[PDB]
Amino acid sequence: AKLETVTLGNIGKDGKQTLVLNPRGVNPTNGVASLSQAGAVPALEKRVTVSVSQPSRNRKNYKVQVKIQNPTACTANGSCDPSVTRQAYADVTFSFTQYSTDEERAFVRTELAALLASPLLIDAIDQLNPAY
Amino acid sequence: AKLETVTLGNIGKDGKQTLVLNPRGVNPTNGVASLSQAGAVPALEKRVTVSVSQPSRNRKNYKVQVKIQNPTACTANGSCDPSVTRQAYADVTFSFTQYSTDEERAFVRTELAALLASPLLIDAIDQLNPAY
Amino acid sequence: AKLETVTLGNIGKDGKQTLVLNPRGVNPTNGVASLSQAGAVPALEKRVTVSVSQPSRNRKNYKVQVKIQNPTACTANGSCDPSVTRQAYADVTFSFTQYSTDEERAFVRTELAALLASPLLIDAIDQLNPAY
Amino acid sequence: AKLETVTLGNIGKDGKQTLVLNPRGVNPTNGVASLSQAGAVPALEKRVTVSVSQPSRNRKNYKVQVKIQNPTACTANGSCDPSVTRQAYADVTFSFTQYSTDEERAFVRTELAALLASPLLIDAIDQLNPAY
Amino acid sequence: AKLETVTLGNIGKDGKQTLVLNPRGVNPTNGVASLSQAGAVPALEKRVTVSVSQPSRNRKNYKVQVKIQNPTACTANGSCDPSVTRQAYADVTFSFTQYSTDEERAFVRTELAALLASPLLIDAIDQLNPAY
Amino acid sequence: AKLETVTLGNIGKDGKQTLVLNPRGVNPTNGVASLSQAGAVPALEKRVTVSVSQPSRNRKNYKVQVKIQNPTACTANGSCDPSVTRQAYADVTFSFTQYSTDEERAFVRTELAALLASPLLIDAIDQLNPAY
Repeated sequence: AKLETVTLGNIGKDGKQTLVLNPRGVNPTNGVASLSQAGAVPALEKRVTVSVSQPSRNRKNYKVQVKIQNPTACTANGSCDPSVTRQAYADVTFSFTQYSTDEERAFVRTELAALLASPLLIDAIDQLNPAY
Repeated sequence: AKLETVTLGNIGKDGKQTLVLNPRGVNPTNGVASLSQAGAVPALEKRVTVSVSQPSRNRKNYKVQVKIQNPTACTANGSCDPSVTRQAYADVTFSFTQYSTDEERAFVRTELAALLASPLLIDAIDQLNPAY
Repeated sequence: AKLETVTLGNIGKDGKQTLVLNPRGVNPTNGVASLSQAGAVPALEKRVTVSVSQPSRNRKNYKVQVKIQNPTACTANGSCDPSVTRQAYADVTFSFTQYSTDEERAFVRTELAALLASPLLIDAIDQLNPAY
Repeated sequence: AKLETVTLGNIGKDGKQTLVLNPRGVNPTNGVASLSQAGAVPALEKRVTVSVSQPSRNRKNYKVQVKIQNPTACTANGSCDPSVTRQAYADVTFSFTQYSTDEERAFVRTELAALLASPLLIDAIDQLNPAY
Repeated sequence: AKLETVTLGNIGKDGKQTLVLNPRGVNPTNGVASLSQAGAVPALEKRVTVSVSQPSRNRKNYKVQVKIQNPTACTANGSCDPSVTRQAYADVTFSFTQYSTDEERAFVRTELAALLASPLLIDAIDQLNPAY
Repeated sequence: AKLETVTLGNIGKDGKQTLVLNPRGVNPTNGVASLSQAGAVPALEKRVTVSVSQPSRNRKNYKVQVKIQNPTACTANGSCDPSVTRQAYADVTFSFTQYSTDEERAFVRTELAALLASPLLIDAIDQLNPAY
């Protein structure tokens, strides 16, 4: 769709946070859309990127992929410009066949959304302990 | 957490569907837990897999990855039994720092859950048209 | 112009058919806008694509090209996912001079549309017999 | 069909122009039909060429291709015999499957004729601005 | 933002002119978008080009540049086809630091926008006499 | 014209700011006039520079160029005197032919002035979004 200003609500550990994301355009060389967290500094802000690809010479399957990049900063030692100390990464990859149905696509989409909130993935992500 | 029988609700194109995935145990060689929707034939059934890796000697980053595999079948292309005709793939990969905070991790978790429901990603996944 | 939903009417062998083509966005890498007849499966759908390129360092000629791709399917023996058996292709290529006049361009444009309806081109395309 | 004298009406940017094209024979070496703008001079005249080909050693499909070439002249540069300053080019190529149906063929034919009159292709050809 | 058709009003020496500029696409090699006022002959028409940067490995500091190229031609010399004799050129280059805030950025913009209308720059651009 | 004290109004992101730039003389070696916004510390202050050409024997094409340099500083790191951390750069270059007309020159001038306020440049400069 249009690269609008998206606002994700009910986010965070508590679920009472929000995150505002203004559009950042596409990259006409990479063919990848990007948008960034509504923050002052481009270096400090989190970003997410979405891309869809037509089939080609490698494989003739459709593939869409989103990336997330959330850095964090410190102020006490540089006391002037906060610098990034560590980052947090996220990357998905969807791949459907040329004969994939519309419903097949949405099912895998909400399955991931619901799978991101299941008790199993809570300790898999936040406490980082596997299924046992 | 514990490998119980997870049931995802509010799933599908409509958003009023459900998918049940009973546990199938862990694979202590691959280090991947796996669980699948209970189906007759092993090839036909839906499946998802979760895995976490501690920082080894090669790379000192934490990495957790979940995969989704939804096949589709037909009862009339092979005029006796059902054959798998097409596939649908999904897999995410998160990677946080050794000094990463607990809340940072959950933020990337709910951000992806909400990002999978934003109007923009609907057309990226369901209609497969980039942001324009 | 703007990437609108284009609808060609009074189309077909009889000339009393219609074809609806919704926009599907642009591809900033290929430099091609594309739009397709709205269908469930991407492989089944009809498609048309328009592209213009300005004269660069390679060649100092203007060139605009539209492609047409109409597949056909079968609902039998598979009766689950219809498969595309054969296709029908169309591709034009216009190239005018950098100093070409506005009127020159439209004349070649309406000439092609009118030439597509001349008695001669009907039997060249529909009856597949050369001029003899 | 027969190589008759075709006359395209309702032509040009204005839309109330006409163009008369007498038959010009075929090219018995290239196997391509040709016909030319009704006028005194062979160099000055606009021309179009139509060709249909049976399947052979390269590919076992069918291909029909028409070209349009409209040059333009000036009298003052040589004040005696007008010389061509620039040209205007048009080239289509249709290719249907060996198993193609009659109705499919005309459908791709009228689609291009109607596509040549849709607002979108007007600004792509006359103002040379892509779909946006 | 998105490449729409922008129309500048209150323009020119008089201040009672207007200029309409349709989009002309991107250059995936140069990474620069371009758009031009719709004119009869492509050579005579005005055009302007916009380009920004994105986070890569070479330089993380941003640079944005817009170019203006307004040519003019003469017709009465050969009564064949008017030729472009001279142009008028303009290019800006903004470059902000990686840690630059949005509010800082707009200030440099409106400073330049207002500076283009200040009495001092009036005589530097229109009358071509220096500040002394 | 003469280097007076220029004051730009209706400036900034909001459009409700103003910027005063007092003259700071000419550069008799570089042949470039310069003037700057009167600020406390000379490094922190904004500045702009204007330069043209004059009739000499080397090349007979005129060139006028304006540059903008708006830096920004941070004070809290050395707890003594703020240092400049980042700048914002802008430079245009106009170049008209020896036979250029007065009216042609203003056209390129107001086109650039209006083009910096067009929706296309809105995301190109402030949001650093390409035309796509």
